[PDB]
Amino acid sequence: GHMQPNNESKKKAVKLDLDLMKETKNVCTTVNTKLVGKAKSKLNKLEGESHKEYVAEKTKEIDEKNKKFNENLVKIEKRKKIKVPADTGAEVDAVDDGVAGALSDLSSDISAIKTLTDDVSEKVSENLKDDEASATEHTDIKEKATLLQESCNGIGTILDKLAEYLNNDTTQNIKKEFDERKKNLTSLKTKVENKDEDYVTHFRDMATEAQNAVGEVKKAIDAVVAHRKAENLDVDDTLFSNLSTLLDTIIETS
Repeated sequence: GHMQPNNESKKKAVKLDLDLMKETKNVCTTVNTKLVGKAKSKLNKLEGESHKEYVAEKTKEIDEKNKKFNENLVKIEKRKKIKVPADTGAEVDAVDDGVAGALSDLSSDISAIKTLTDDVSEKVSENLKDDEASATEHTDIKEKATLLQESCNGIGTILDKLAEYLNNDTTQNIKKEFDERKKNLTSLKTKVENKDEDYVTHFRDMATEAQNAVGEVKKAIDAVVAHRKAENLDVDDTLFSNLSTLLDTIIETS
């Protein structure tokens, strides 16, 4: 072994990195498609001629990032097939070292797509009247609530798979908390959809709930990062950094 402490630990570690990346990219692909849709749909709220430059440039960035994100899928789906165990030569798919940079791609494209769509949402607000702009906030609040729900569903699934590797009291507390909080935020997300309820305040509470739950998951991630580092197992802090920060970026709801 050069970077192989033990193959048993390898497959477990790889399973984590695979499930974590998998659920994250599943969320990202969903987020991208939903936000690209939202962005283009809200580009239809602008006057038109007045913002034709804006619509063009932003559509350009969308298409550029779509081709980039769509090739990145084919990139993050890559595995290196290695021989495990080394004796028999059994074919195992390992995520690969380059995937850290691949997450750096993803995180860049996804953070941009969000901020791009956020820009669109702002520009709608300035094209619209105070009343209509407030309805635009209502519109943001709904989609950002949805974005938060989307991310939290994925986050919970990641947490589940993560909690398998380091099934301990700590991950259980986090998972209990996350489950409670998940029921809470799912209820609040439903309240946020009704303008007759104070969707703004419900969003704020829901967001705070999410931050609590997410904070605990983030803490669980760190604990598992530390756990593998503690035994000199395959962990790249930078990989988890891109992951956790993109996690923060998707859950960050403008």
